[PDB]
Amino acid sequence: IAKDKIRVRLFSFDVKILDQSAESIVKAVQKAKAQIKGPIPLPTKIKKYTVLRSPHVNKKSREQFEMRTHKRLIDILEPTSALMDSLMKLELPAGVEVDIKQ
Amino acid sequence: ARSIKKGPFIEKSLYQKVLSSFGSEKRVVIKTYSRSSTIIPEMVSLTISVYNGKTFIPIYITEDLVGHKLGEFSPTRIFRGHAK
Amino acid sequence: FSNVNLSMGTGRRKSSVARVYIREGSGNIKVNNRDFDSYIQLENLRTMALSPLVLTNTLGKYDLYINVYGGGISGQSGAIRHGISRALFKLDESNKMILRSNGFLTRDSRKVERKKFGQKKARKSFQFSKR
Amino acid sequence: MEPKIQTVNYSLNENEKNFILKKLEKFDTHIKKHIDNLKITIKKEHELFKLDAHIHFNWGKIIHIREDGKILLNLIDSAIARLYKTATKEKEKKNNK
Amino acid sequence: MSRKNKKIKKKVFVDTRYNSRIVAKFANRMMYDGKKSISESILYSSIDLLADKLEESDKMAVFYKALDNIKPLVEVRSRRVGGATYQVPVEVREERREALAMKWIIFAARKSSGRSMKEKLSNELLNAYNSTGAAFKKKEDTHRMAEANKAFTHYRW
Amino acid sequence: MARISGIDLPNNKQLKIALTSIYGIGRTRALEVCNKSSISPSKIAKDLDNDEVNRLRKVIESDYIVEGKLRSEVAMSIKRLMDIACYRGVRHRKGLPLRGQRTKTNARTRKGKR
Amino acid sequence: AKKSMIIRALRKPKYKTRQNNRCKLCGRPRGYLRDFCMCRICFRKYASEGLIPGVSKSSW
RNA sequence: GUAAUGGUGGGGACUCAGAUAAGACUGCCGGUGAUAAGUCGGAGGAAGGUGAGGAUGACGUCAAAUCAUCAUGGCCCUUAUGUCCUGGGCUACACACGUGCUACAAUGGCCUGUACAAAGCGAAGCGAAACAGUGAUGUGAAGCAAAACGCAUAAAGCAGGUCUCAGUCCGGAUUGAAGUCUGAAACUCGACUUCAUGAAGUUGGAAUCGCUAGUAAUCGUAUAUCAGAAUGAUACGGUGAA
Ligand SMILES: [Zn+2]
Repeated sequence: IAKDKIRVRLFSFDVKILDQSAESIVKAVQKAKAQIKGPIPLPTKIKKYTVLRSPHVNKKSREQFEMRTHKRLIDILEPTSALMDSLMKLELPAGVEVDIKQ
Repeated sequence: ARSIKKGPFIEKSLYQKVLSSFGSEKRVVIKTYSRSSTIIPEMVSLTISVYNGKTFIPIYITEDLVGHKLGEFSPTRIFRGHAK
Repeated sequence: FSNVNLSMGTGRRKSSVARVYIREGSGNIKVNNRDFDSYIQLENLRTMALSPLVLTNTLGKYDLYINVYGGGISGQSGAIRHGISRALFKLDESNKMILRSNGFLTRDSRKVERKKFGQKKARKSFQFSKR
Repeated sequence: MEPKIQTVNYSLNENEKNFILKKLEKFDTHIKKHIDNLKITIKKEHELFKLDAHIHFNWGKIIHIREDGKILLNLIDSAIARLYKTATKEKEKKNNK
Repeated sequence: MSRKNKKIKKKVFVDTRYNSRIVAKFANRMMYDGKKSISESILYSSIDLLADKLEESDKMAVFYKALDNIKPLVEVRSRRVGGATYQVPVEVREERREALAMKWIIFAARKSSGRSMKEKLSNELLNAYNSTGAAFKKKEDTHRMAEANKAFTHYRW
Repeated sequence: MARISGIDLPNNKQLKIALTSIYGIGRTRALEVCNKSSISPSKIAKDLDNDEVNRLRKVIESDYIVEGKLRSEVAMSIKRLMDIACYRGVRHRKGLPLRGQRTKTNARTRKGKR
Repeated sequence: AKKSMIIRALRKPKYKTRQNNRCKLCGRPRGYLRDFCMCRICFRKYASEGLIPGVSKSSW
């Protein structure tokens, strides 16, 4: 299969900056000249909350909200120490977060 | 209906009060709050006044009271047998 | 990678999805690695499923394989019906008019509603009892 | 059916309770055989009384009456009289043939 | 008020035993609880039992005729003019004919006394075939009740 | 037309169900009685001979407590709680629910008819 | 809410069965939400204003 | 790989997941309509006349609800109406009304074998394989911050045996005995299991409620609050009409 892979999961609330960080990372690694497996989209996680509207009796009337989490995945072939160091060194706009496994 | 592996429940303060009464020949009344304490067979033949939230209701404990709880014999709300 | 399956299609229903594979043969049907008759136990639903073939007078000369999941028994029957229709279309343009005449190309976008707050169900409401 | 007298933030003198009953026997000669329920809610909210009478008819009609007053006896007199008159009006609605 | 309802489904002409819509409609009227398979099995077994109680090969024929022996012609619909309610006769439509028939057989069979499922319904079906029983009684009752009140037939609006 | 423990069973009834007519016997323990005296539960309570029913009565008053004694110490248990003046005892005394049910709207299967 | 009740909820009980969660913004003892640690009314107000990231209106 | 598992090596074909786009706008055709606006059918098309559902609720009304979520004018208490704890109580009854669940039974009850889902949840939390146990559950720890594993072999259904219109193998309330789990504690005042106990109830008067299609109807599943405890509430799918 492969000697080892770097599994990096991108978590965000916002699709735009999540995507932006995704191409930022893919460009950053192709600069380092490594073969890459495609940014693969994981299912979005939706948590729906239903709350009352009035601060008192009125029960038939309510309101619904979501929290939406968007997830992407990157796989890195043939891990390199310099490649991992650069990945950890990369700075990142707020709202998109990274999880790394060797 | 506790598990067997837990054994009966008796509060510790009530339990060493029971031991002190057991080592005393005087059969003094014990006033208590822990209605949830099980009647352990050792403490048969005592007199305990349990608090039902208003007053201390007394009981003489016989052998057959064993296995119950203290609150079982101190009524907490009174009905006058008529709803008027 | 023989690609013996000459054509392939997909079909959907309430919440079920089926993948259909046309092969050369005597018309045998294989569903989820099980016999078609043993899988779809209701002969009604089996006739339901085989209706596109009887209409396109092609049963008995093409073998079928089906990989179907989701939905209930009726949903899966409808899904495989739709898959057969789409596979026949992918095979031949000649069957297009008759299949569309029977409505086998337009699939039942009809799906279950969602429950709404203040309602016991999608449309049922709580009892009023005004008196 | 027999009438349901409810009260909020107030205490029923037996005088006023049987006053209400004495005003309500007007129904059980003419109207009782035509109604499902007759509720009378008394409230005492702004140093005044608020009365809500309510009647349901056997043919799907619903009568409601809301009033305010200062003295319970006077308020009950006016409200019950209005209720009885509106009930008579609806009965005649239907029986006009 | 906004009439001309959307076109009915009508696509269920049961492709299981007879390619006939009327059997499908009868099974649908039979349904309790949302159990189409149970209804289909009961109806198939019961009509088979009827066809061998009368010993004919063609079951469609006997089933259809036992229906048509109950399908009514003129029914009573109530209107009211000038504070006077009149039970005017009016000619039913064909769809309502099958509906009233099937409803009457189903009600009589369900409320009858019997041992079992297809037992009750086959028994009622042959009673209808022979033009006797609760269903036929109800049909003729509606017929000649409408006929006993034919004076108001000029109120067909 | 066998009689066990004073109760003679309806001959028309499937015997695994017929024994349930004996107080202290329910469906499950009727099943143990059948498979423990080695009589097919499907055999009717009419075609039963005498030696095997002697076997059943052996089983019954060997392993189980039946209407007489069962009534005896259920009444004994009730009176034991009732004379000792416990909550449950005085509850039995009054005629009100024991396990802590509502006693304002839905307690008249014990309270009786309204 | 009652500030003393807020502080007692914050403090350590004799055991966890003695302590109940409260909206520590307003101290409402109930209507609580664990994901946000605050009551339904505080949640509605602040999510409506957009002060709770990630929480928007739900069309179903 | 003998299993059970795409399980293993493999493979982008498909489903699928999620980003970016196309697509349905009376666009086109016929009839009618004041040359109109509109309107009834037809073609194409997954979708046709707002496709279906949700979100979105004008000026104002009812001195409508909330000082008890918060904020707040005035008034009021200041070893008190404040505050720490123990226990009781919010679970009290001759009664009346409203909301639901389970039934009254044959489109069914019970026994055995077998088949098909979706949406969700897991960090003091999920907790598997197995074994003990009729059972509630117990010992154990694999795997997992999880479209990776676990909750979780969904139930109606189907294939057989049995019941025979019987207050019944229908109904499971009520009580007795012995257990399970939670936590320091569950007697008043928890849930669940095993065994017995087997009541009312024969489709319910006047009157009244919900619903136009995946809708009623019914069958299960999941979540929120939560140490523990839902027939309520929120959400999901199965069968599926008139
Ligand atoms: Zn708050």
